[PDB]
Amino acid sequence: QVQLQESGGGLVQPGGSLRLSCTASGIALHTHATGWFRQAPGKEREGVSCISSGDGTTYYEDSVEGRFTISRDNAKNTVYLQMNSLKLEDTAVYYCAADPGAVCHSGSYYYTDDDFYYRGQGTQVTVSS
Amino acid sequence: QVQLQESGGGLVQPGGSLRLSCTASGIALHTHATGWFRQAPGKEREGVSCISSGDGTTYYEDSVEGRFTISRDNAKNTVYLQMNSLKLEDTAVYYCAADPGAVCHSGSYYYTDDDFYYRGQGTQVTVSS
Amino acid sequence: VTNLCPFHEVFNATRFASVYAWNRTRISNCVADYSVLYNFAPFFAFKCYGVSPTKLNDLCFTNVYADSFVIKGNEVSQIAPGQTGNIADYNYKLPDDFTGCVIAWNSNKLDSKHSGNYDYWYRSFRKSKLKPFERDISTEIYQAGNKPCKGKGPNCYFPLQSYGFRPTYGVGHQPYRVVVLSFELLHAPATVCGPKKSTNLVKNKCVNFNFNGLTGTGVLTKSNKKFLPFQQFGRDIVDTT
Amino acid sequence: DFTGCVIAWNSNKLDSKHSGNYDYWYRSFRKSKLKPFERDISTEIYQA
Amino acid sequence: TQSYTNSFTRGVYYPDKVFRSSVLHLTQDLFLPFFSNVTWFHAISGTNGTKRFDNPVLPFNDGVYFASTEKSNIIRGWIFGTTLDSKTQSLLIVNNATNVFIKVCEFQFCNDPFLDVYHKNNKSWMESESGVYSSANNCTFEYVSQPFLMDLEGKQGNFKNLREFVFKNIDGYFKIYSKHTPIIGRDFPQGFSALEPLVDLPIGINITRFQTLLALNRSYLTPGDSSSGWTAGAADYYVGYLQPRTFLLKYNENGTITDAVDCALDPLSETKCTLKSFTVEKGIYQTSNFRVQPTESIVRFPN
Repeated sequence: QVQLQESGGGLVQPGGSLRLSCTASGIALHTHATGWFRQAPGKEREGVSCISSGDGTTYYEDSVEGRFTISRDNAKNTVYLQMNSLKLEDTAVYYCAADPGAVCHSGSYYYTDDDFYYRGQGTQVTVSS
Repeated sequence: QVQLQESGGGLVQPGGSLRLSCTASGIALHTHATGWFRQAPGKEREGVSCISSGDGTTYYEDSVEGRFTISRDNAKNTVYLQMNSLKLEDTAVYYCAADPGAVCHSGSYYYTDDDFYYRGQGTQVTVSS
Repeated sequence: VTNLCPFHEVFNATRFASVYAWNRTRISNCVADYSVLYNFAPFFAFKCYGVSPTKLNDLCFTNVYADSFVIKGNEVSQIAPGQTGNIADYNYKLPDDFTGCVIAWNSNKLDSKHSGNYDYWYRSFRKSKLKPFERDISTEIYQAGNKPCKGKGPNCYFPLQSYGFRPTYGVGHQPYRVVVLSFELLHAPATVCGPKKSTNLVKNKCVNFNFNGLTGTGVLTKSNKKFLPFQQFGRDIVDTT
Repeated sequence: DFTGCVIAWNSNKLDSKHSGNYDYWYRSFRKSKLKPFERDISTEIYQA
Repeated sequence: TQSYTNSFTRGVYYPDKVFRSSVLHLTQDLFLPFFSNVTWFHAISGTNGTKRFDNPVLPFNDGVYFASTEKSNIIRGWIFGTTLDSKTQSLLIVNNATNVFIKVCEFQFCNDPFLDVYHKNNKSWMESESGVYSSANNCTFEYVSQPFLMDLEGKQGNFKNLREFVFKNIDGYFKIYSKHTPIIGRDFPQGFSALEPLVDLPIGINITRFQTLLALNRSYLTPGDSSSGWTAGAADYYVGYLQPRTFLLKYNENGTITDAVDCALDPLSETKCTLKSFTVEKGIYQTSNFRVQPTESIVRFPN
């Protein structure tokens, strides 16, 4: 019923910047909680960032600290992930997923792996020289 | 003779919830207008709410309006607070106090500074573990 | 009136519904079993906001409305008159003279599953605030922008939002089973009753008596007076009972 | 059946201070209603 | 089809709950007065597909007396209400075969009842052709009980039953008083019957207009005429209008009402109301006072 579409990607070089956008058609943001998950080849999927339903409370992972900013715009109903200072090991495919309620960090529950309801197709971000 | 002990507090997380309870060891409720005060570290003590002696007349402050609520039960002889939507700078030592008669917003006299006659020991509340 | 209403089966359901279509049960012509305090539908919170709940037994009950909802833990105290909010005004409003008992379980073992529960659906967008004690079921896409909402796209938002619970979620986002026993009167429709204590009869002695509101003093004796089945009272010349 | 007069006037200036004048005690618990023109003084605990 | 007939001794009721025996009691209450005119409304348009116009609108002021002489059950139900629209609720006293549903509900449209074209003697069966409404608004008090019209069988000819009924609205409170008595070929049998109540209801809605319900598909043994006014006809539906009169009622030692007199019909009725008796001895009796009412009133103020 509800689809999620991602945009961005391309051929970024180490030291460059890029911006992904995830647009929801049916469901409403700033009442839903969305997050970003990535998958490298030969590995298992791991989250990147999350923002809850209430206001713009951001959450982040250990290897994501200080380089990756998350922002939500309720005018175009599109969440933005801004990539700064990308390193060579950051080549993966990124998925945006939404889960109603303030799902990320609600007591004794982190946003570990994938149990989100709404999914997307994903966009490939590669980085190399 | 009349002591006002507090139960609750501890370690919580932003966006969470916690419960405060002040049971009067001495004089009962529904005859004294009770209130609640908090102390940020390095900062002065400022009240958060009252409930009147008669009925359930309820007051809050500007920065805490809507998020926090107060209720009381006379059979257990206590007053209850439900903390909702906890944020970063609420970390304070919460006190419960009382004064005989309706004193919070009584004519041209609000519950300004510290005018209650009874005092409590207090519990600590911290967030963002 | 010798009838008993089993309250206990009414309150628990096999599966609680969503906000859109709950179940309202009306109770009358039964013995007022409100000693089900503390172990059924009134319990832990014991938040009887009714004006003098003990004196409501005197104002003899004409209709009882029993309801059972499930709401998130952030807005347990939102079930009170005069409060605002999108989950309050656009789901269920209460009138300013609500008289009843509204009590909330910490339903963490039965309303939460390891795979997640999606059977509770709410609204956050509506045309306007509704009248209290009214429900909407119809699912239509609201127009929240300049674009006409004739197709499934941006600026056209579905109103259905299904909450999600597991035992691993923290307090505040956990589901709470809120059950309402409301004993109000529409325009005081004094129609049916219940509380009516009766002493044992005593004959052939000078006693005080009260029969159906008629009070008096005297000696009550069995006799060969016969009444046609309509007539209840008896009277003679000079209009004495 | 009271034959007499009642006289009252405001005293905010000798019976009130900033910390609160607590020399006036108003008893609110009693076993039964008083007889006319009668006082009880005794201090015993009232359990509800 | 509006012929008028006088009602002899019909419409005397039990005003209250109390038991009396061998007394003569004066009651000031809403009664049907002795020897008053009542309206016969007919129903003859059985084969025609158009509406019969045989159920008019009557202005229901201070209680209504109703009577019927029909072996069959064509008469089933009554509509009460001020406007009979979606603005206000309306009351129904509809009767099925063995039960009564009384519903106080809002109804948007009351078009027409169902109308057949064919003959009742050809097809003497009525199977699920009673649909009056389509929409039900916000409404309560859907009371269900035993049938008012007990189907007392009438056989052997000249034994047709009489259904007497009065409807009364006092301070938001609706009272149905009724009794079923077997009679003879007299339209209004000269005689007396202590006429019992059945039911009492709390409604709370004022009533201005009312209307009657028939199985208006097919009707037989119904004669009528085009003349209106002081004429004669055969309708078997009797409607009288109550008035606040004072009556002297005779209670039997067995416990029932056996006779009643007016106190405003005749001068000797006034004598036997003042003497508290039914037998008046020979003599002269002073009953009341006369005085001449003013024809009109004048007002005269100076220049």
